[PDB]
Amino acid sequence: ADKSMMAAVPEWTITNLKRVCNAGNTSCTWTFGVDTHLATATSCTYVVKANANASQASGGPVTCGPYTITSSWSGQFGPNNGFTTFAVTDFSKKLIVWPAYTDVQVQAGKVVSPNQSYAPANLPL
Amino acid sequence: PTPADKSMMAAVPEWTITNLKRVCNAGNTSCTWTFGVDTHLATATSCTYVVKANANASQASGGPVTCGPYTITSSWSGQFGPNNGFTTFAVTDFSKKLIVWPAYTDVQVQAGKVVSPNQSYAPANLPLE
Repeated sequence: ADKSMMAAVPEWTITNLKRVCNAGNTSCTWTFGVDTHLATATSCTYVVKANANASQASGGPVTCGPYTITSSWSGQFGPNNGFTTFAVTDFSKKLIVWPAYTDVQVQAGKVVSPNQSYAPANLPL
Repeated sequence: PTPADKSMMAAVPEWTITNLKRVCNAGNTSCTWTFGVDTHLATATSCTYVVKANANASQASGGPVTCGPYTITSSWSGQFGPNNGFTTFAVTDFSKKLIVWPAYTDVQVQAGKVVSPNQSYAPANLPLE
């Protein structure tokens, strides 16, 4: 009866992800790859800017390869639990994933390890 | 040595979003979304989620709103043009550290139509403390 929106494809792996913010936290640069395991991986540089707290700001849309990427941060669970969610959409495939990283994971500017993978969903555009 | 890549998909039944609809007021300054969240492990939770704006509440980000065990936010994107507008919810169960992102096109929900069949989504782990 229900319709699963999960696509029958390999999980997309977000590779070598890191966040580096400048001294004033007015710019944060996220760098990562998107490896679908079905095509050449795409390297992404994704810059978010704000007058203050760029680490908390919503970003995009940015186009990287076949992907349209946005992001948003949530402090809904308090500051120890802040986390950023990306929306990574391949319009041509009508597929989307939402990689979500806590501030704890990224705050030192070190690469997140292990790389994390996510099951894409169909977006019936 | 390098740890193997890690799937964030939890080994749980997909959460089904039931009877989803959106009703907006005449001026589109407030939209009320109603739906259930059925995890298949407990009675489904009936939710009411209101998004307000000075204009275009159907395009506005909303939340956080608490509905039972869930914390819900939403955002809208017209990145692909207005015919392809779509809303994405973030539905988190903090206690379980699980999150899903149901996403509905503007076509699906226009005029208060109920989305059918009900759509299900695989939750991801969110490594909160």
